[PDB]
Amino acid sequence: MAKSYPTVSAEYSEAVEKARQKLRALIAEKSCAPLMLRLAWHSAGTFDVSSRTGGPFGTMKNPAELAHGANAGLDIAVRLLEPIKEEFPILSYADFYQLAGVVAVEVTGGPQIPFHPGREDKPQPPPEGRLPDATKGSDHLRQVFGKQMGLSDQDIVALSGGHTLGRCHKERSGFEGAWTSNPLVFDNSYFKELLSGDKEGLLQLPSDKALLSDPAFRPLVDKYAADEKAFFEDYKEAHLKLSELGFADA
Ligand code: HEM
Ligand code: NA
Repeated sequence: MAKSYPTVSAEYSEAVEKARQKLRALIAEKSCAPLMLRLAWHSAGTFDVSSRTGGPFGTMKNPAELAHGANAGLDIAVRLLEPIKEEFPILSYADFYQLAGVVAVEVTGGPQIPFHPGREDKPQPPPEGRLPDATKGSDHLRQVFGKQMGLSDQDIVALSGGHTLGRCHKERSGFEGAWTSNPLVFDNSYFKELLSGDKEGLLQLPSDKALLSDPAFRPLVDKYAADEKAFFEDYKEAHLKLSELGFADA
């Protein structure tokens, strides 16, 4: 009961649904779901509960947030979606980019994540530097996901499984390569590749590897590697919370 969702007009709700359908077509047709998940996650993951700044409030449209080092390449995502956004002026960018993240998981075979409309577009981006550093470990993950975002250790491990989609690019993050052999399929392969150790053709970041040595994260890796259904359930709950940080709080 931690949420009290706002009431939106019937027209707002109709625009959400029509935009959802257009996003499902575009994201599938252009094979860009991993980029769109990263767009939604980088939009939301800047929330800091202590100041209630950041979070999924549309600020990735702002060129100054697009210029953050961690957001290299997301300008492509923003531009690819703008022709659809122009057809739905009633929608906030905040809702629109979180809807894109939800659709990205759906169209790649993942769980159906609930979506509640009504986020406001806020004028100021968060400061740069809130998002997790791929070179750091478990203490840093708990500081970012836990002390800033308010998310649980389970959420950290489940959300790291978003790396079942897509890849790193040398000109964006500077890392290069995919975590899985099927980077357009949302499944639990990420955790299986982590457990098997490194292999030719695939990438693991130090932040991925921190999940394996931590005594609280590791049992969750084990669980998700063995049980895709449990991974999908926990991923769904964690993505929902992430997509609503700072939004509709009771
Ligand atoms: C746990 C800490 C995390 C770190 C350190 C991290 C870091 C990174 C880095 C360095 C890249 C490469 C970007 C590029 O070069 O294009 C990346 C890509 C990606 N990240 Fe994360 N990430 C984390 C968590 C997450 C979460 C929570 C999600 C969503 C649930 C996510 C989804 C993705 C996806 C889908 C890609 C591929 C993007 C593409 O293929 O264009 N990651 N991440
Ligand atoms: Na995959």
